[PDB]
Amino acid sequence: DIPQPIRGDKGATVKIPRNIERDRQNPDMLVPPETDHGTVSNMKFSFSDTHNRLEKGGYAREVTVRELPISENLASVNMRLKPGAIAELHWHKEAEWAYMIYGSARVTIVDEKGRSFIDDVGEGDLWYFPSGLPHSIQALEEGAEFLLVFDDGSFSENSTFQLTDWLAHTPKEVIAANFGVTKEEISNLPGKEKYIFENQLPGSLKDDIVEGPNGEVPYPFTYRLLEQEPIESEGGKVYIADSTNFKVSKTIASALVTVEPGAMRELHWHPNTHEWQYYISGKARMTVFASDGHARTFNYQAGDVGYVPFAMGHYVENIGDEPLVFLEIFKDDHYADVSLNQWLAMLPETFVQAHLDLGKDFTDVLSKEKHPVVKKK
Amino acid sequence: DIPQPIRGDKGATVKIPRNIERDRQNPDMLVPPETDHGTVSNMKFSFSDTHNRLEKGGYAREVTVRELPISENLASVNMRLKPGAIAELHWHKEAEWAYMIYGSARVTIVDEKGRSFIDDVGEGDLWYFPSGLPHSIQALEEGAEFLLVFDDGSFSENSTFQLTDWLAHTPKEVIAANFGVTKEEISNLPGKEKYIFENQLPGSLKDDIVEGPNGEVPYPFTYRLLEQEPIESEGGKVYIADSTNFKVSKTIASALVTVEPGAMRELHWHPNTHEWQYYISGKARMTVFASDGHARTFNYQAGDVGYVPFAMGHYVENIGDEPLVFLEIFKDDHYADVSLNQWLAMLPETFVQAHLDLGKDFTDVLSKEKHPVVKKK
Amino acid sequence: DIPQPIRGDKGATVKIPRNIERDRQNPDMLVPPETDHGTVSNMKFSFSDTHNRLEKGGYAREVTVRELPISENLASVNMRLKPGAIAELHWHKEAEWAYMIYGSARVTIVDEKGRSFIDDVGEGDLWYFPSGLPHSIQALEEGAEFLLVFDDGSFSENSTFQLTDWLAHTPKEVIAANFGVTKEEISNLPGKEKYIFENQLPGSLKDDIVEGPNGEVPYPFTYRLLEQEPIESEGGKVYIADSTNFKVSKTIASALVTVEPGAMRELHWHPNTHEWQYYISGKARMTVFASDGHARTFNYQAGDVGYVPFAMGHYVENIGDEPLVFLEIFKDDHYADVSLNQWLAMLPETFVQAHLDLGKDFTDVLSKEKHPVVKKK
Amino acid sequence: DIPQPIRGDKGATVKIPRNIERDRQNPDMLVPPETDHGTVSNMKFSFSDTHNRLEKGGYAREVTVRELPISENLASVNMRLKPGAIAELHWHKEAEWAYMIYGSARVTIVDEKGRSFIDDVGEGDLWYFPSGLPHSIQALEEGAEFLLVFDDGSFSENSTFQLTDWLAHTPKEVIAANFGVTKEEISNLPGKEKYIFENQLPGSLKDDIVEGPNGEVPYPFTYRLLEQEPIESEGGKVYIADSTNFKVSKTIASALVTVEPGAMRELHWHPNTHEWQYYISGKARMTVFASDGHARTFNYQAGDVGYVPFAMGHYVENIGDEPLVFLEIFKDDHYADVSLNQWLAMLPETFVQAHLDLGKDFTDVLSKEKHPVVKKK
Amino acid sequence: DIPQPIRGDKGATVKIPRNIERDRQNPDMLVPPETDHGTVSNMKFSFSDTHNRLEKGGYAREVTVRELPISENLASVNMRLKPGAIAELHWHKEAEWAYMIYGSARVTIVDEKGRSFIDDVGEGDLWYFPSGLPHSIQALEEGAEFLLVFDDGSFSENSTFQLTDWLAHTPKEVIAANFGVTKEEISNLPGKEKYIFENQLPGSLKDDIVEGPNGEVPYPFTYRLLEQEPIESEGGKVYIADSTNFKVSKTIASALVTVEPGAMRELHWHPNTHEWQYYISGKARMTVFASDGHARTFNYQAGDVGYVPFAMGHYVENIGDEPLVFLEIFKDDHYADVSLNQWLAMLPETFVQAHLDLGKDFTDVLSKEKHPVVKKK
Ligand SMILES: [Mn+2]
Ligand SMILES: [Mn+2]
Ligand SMILES: [Mn+2]
Ligand SMILES: [Mn+2]
Ligand SMILES: [Mn+2]
Ligand SMILES: [Mn+2]
Ligand SMILES: [Mn+2]
Ligand SMILES: [Mn+2]
Ligand SMILES: [Mn+2]
Ligand SMILES: [Mn+2]
Repeated sequence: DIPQPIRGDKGATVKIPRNIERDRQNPDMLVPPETDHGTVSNMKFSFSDTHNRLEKGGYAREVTVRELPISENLASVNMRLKPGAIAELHWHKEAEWAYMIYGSARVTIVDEKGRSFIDDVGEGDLWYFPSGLPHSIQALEEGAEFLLVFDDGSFSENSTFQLTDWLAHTPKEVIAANFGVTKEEISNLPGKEKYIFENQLPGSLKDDIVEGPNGEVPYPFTYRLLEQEPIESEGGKVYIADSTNFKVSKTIASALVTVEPGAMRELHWHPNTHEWQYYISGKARMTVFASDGHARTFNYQAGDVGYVPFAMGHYVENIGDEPLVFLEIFKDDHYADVSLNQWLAMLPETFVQAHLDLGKDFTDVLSKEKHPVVKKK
Repeated sequence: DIPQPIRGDKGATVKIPRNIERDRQNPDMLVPPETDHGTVSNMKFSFSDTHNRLEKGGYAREVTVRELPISENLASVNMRLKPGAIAELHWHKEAEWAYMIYGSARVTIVDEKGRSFIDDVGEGDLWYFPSGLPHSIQALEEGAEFLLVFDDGSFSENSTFQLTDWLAHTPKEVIAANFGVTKEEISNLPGKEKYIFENQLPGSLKDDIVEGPNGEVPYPFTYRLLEQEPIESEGGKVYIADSTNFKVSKTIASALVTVEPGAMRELHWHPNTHEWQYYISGKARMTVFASDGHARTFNYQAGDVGYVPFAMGHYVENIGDEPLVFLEIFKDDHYADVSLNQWLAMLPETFVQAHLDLGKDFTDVLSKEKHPVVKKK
Repeated sequence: DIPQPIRGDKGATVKIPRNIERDRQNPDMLVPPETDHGTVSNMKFSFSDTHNRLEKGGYAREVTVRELPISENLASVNMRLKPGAIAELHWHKEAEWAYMIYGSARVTIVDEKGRSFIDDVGEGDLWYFPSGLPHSIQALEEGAEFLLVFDDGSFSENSTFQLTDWLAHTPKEVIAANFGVTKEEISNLPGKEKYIFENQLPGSLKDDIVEGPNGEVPYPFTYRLLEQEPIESEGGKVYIADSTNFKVSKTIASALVTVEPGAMRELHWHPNTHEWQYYISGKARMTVFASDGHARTFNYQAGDVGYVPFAMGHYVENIGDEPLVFLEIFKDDHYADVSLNQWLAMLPETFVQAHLDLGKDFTDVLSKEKHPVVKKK
Repeated sequence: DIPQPIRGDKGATVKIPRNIERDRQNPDMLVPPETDHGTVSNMKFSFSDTHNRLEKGGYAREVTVRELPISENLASVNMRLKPGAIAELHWHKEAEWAYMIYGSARVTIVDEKGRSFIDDVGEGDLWYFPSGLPHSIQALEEGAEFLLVFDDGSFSENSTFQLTDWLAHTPKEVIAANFGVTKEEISNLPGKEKYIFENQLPGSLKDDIVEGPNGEVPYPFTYRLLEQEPIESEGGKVYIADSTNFKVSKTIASALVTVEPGAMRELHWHPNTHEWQYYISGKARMTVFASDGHARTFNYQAGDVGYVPFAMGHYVENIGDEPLVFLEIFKDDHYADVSLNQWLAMLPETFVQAHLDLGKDFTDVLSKEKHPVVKKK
Repeated sequence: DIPQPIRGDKGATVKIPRNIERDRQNPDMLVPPETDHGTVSNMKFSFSDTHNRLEKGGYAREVTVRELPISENLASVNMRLKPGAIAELHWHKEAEWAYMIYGSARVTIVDEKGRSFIDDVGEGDLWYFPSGLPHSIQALEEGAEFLLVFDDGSFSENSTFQLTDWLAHTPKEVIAANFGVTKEEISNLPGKEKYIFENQLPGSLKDDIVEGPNGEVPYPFTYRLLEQEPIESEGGKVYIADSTNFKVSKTIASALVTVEPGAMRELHWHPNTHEWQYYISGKARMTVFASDGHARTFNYQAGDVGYVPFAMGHYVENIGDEPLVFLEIFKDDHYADVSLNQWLAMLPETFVQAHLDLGKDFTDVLSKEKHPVVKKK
């Protein structure tokens, strides 16, 4: 049918030309809970509503502070590579964090002591490249599509330095002097950046490993998130990766969350920092509790970025038949949450009762174990 | 079918879960012109992607700097009233400008000399309420749905002062003293705001006109935009309303633009200030030329807000079968544009030729008359 | 007695060491109306709580953004001169506005065309010196104590340029060259500023008038506020001085307000800009209505600066036996207010009734004439 | 008598209506040392000059950047609870630090691992609640009045999240799903926040301790400041509590200072960060030395907040007959000071003499041991 | 010889490697007047110390806020064109003001009503192009070198929109539709900007004038500054051009100043706004008096930009044998100054004497006529 912003005796039919397909995706925005109140900033933006930069060998589109202004500390890139295609050797002002959603890829990175790291990354794997360290991505046989997160919301063209772009704007005589070659031996250098470019598939990973006088890097730059044992509860799983287990990831803590049909990520908040969200599949709604009687509900599905400012109360409820899969991202050295249930469960029962105007029949259902995802009884 | 971000040999199929209905609405974002280049801020946001505040008698949803951060100087409200329903007497820090898209309404406003203005507004009419002057809107027999524009992008709950809210937070003894009544005579005052509320239809407009010791207001607060003679050209019309014809509208200049199927709003820019857009019906694309090799194309349809920062080059092309109807809004005392065609038409032909690397065959097609909307030959 | 923050069954006795004399001055702050709600910035500061700069011949103390941070656009100086004492010839980045509260003084000012203005100012007179134009103040036989207002809240030592300070930090050879004199003829120039200094009383004003080749100034720099006919109403008078009557005062509009015992400055707001207040004598309370259910009541007496941010609702009620005398100051070319009474009086009565949930018995007491000050019936 | 701003031959009698009781409290502001010079921001504000929020069971008033703009990093709340009364379970964006000035209270706090801490706090005890961790305060038999300090000067209503407010703006169906209950079992939930509310006295502390599967917290959230051995010197004591002894207090370092009649907190500065002051009882003056010939003297008594910007020179002298008791507060993991005496005492004597233009008769009185508080010889 | 920073018994020889040629150009910076005191921002920058952008047909180098951070409101370009060479048709966010120092040029500009202006400009002529209006410059037979001033200090690549750059980043199909041509008829359009490009000399100015349906522009865009009668005084001339005589120049007021050897621009200040300076030839020193005992002397010669913040006291003294020629630039609709001499000359003589501690022998030399430039008696 045709949705209308009516809730009981409130609201009215839309009477001007309108976007029906969007209203359908936003049932809880066109028809908000009656508990929503006050000005709350937009916490929702679709990658689908951004310009897609297409190159020979793939593409990349971004969600930044310029699209989603609440997220000042974090931005993201959706990047795709065809098989063998290269994200040209480069470096960033920001640290880079990544989730491999589709395919596989080979990454290189050399650190500030000349030590190198070359590894293959598959679906559910992460990498984290500390700011300023140069790296690359090349897709294997299947290609690769992955989500990148940068720890500055301002990420732009000015955040990225490209190998060939550097050389293109360096005097030919300097380059020649820097390397001990003639200017002729380097006249074939590219005139502009490459960015993404087609290439033959690499060979085996062991034939690529470069030996060096400086040692192996002390900590790997990749992590196998789905090979960990997840916090498994009633209606889903949660895999955490922060600087306590994925050592190099000092500025990005993360959790992959799976919410079964009829389940929810429980009511909680984060006592450490802002949450940045990516919705990989499924459909959700979330209400952000913004303090002082302010609360706003947003709708989410695949391709959406979401956001919860520091310490605001929230939940994320699956409102579809598929499983709901999303990322929670935090610019911090650690994951942390406080569970509404567990909090209240560890207080004297009559104290909780005096607060809530409810009886023993409520407090008996509180649990002292944190269940991040719960199935509807 | 199923769109893919491919243009010739560039781009690739999307491989992760995605928003197909959005990709379909954004053909030129998923598959951008090859002429687009560089970082350009988001200039596009749908009212459909905002929380709708539903009340008994209507609703109101907003697009502000918190949704669309490029637009710092201007925000907007989509407001709907059921028949007889009242937008409670109130005032703003911002000036308010409005387009009646559907229905009709009665407005009141009293100015700083105690003079009052009560008028009815119909489809295609505007009003403009200078900052701080109190006003109201009540819908007539058909109801009313209209677009409001406020001349600060920061518009929020803190921009609006409500009659009953004031009285609710004023000591009862003060109110009584202020009016010369007992506290009992006013115990029935509402405890909270009304905002929007159901009410009986007003009677005739002449029975509402209040006579006063202070005179009629020197300039009306409403304007009949569609009763003007429009600049009519090949593929559409343009009705302008700025402070030169709609006198009270010192901070908002505006034009209603109609672009027939197969036509476009020509390549132009605005030498005075930023453009803010509302897409009433139809489907468009626009490329914003951002200087220094930066350009980004956006897609638009009914319910979308658009934006062109000061002096950036643009056009707006109808890409559908319906007519394209949009508003151009400027926070200024005047409308102004420079036409790429007319500009070049008023320069020596060989000068233009030396610039463009083209011949007499091009310059012969330039016109010295400004045609804001052109049909594709 | 000893005040306590108790209102009915709310609040409690203070139990820690406390400032009793302050609590006594703040009855409505220690015990706020029950209608006050939410965070509202401090709108109250006493000159008594500022460092007094004492010089031979007088003193000067200031209230600025650094004391009262809400007032970003306006600051003030309380300045005192003993008889004959001079506020050393100087100039400011800010425009200067002044109320002579006590005594009399002679002012000089020379404008950008070399034209001079020398006049005497008495109690209730004003002056306004446009930014950057040099001026002086010298107290007559009685001395002089007056309030200065500068149209930047940031006013500081860096706002003021002093005649002798300039010459003290200009090379002696330059000064000599500038004037056509020897360095010896100027060795007696002061080594530091004077700021305020003792001096003999001037003679008659006519013997001081300097004739020049450039004409009289087109508009006087002083104004006799109390010689105007005031808007006189039931419980007080109001004398306005803005750029419409006091021509040179382009950036400062002002009103002297007198509220008799048992009267109030009515419920109103200002649709143009922020209000800055100085309480000359008497005792007041005011509630600032800050929108969205925010309101805070402040207490005022002689020596206090007050403030009402743009468009916020307020009233000012005399809560003492003496008359209440205060200044309302606006950084604008004009005074403007909207009266709650007059506003509602110029709307259809049943409309007002539908808003307020009250009957004909209320609307009959509304008046279409603006009475800025009302006596309690 | 009646104070006047006269110092020798400087200054003059006040001639306009004035605040005598304030002038009396500010002897060194109305009549500043002759050594004071230049623009120095206000470093003084009384809680008495703030709006007191009264609730059933107590009250709370605040001093923030909006009252005292120099203190951007720190704000404070004066909070009072009647016996048994509860500061409703809540959490903050800021870390919270507290001094129990009067009475006693029970606090709860649950940390990010589900571990709980319930303890009683008495006069001279502190607590520190890290940002985002939920907590409560309930007053015991005597009630409780205490000073809270938050490590952001911007503290406002938007800093606090309340248990019942969250639930009031969360969809009833979500809450029910989150807990595994029917909507009926929770229809009695409060509709608005509680904030502070009357309640029966708790029982014994041991009967409240909640056991849990997660362990005891690794570090207590309270500290017995007055049970420490203080740095005792001639004219007073100083008890320090920073993150080196009160482990959890990472963002707040503090010292309780006692200055006997005729003594002073010596001339010193802080090489680490800004100082924030609360004057619990007694009367002081302090001169802040602001560099480059800038210095301003302020007066303090019970209820005043004071402030010394990073590294500025100061002393705090008791100017009354009672003992002077104040708090020094630093947003840092450690307390640190540099003593003018000890500094000079550890330099070669002739070096110090060459600097000060004084002899062996001065340097002989320097001491190498830091005496924070000295009695006037 | 070899300069040293010694003044009497102050300073010392430089002992580290140093820039001798710079020290020689800065006698009053290496050896400042003894009257200079305190922190004053840099007010001096040489175009010689900026990167020169060289193109086929000329060059252009800039001084902006990024070079000279005090000048936030104004920036400048030094631009050179070889004979016949074109500054490609373009437009700016900023208004543009220009002084033709060498050669001659033809300018075009079309305004917002389609009206065109084509004129030739010679040495000492100005033009002013209002923001956003498109224009061009082409050098005549002699070439042309001129100073451009833009009324935003932030001027950068993002301030300029270029004709060919626009078309290069506009879809070919849009351009074709916009003009009514095939895509083939426009395949020769340039792929990148031109910026500056070689070209044949134009013919006569009358053969270039384009007639149009819209009328002549109401006010010319050029001005013959040196054909005016200058304010001629003892040691030099001053030609003013502001919006009172050069009508279109609403945002830029200007004066060309000539100071003979042994003369100076007198001690004065500007009561309206900041001064921006360009030193065309000669050598100067200036002391900026910054208030509150702050003053700093700077040295200037050909190619230097100088700056005096609003209302600061200054003079500009020729310290060389050639005449000194500089521009004074103000972002305002009018030129205005206050003369130290004339100011004091229009005050009662004994008043001036009481201020300065000097006698009739001084005041007798004051003049009531403003002489902007004075020769050393
Ligand atoms: Mn990267
Ligand atoms: Mn979360
Ligand atoms: Mn409105
Ligand atoms: Mn446009
Ligand atoms: Mn002054
Ligand atoms: Mn007012
Ligand atoms: Mn708390
Ligand atoms: Mn200290
Ligand atoms: Mn230009
Ligand atoms: Mn000047």
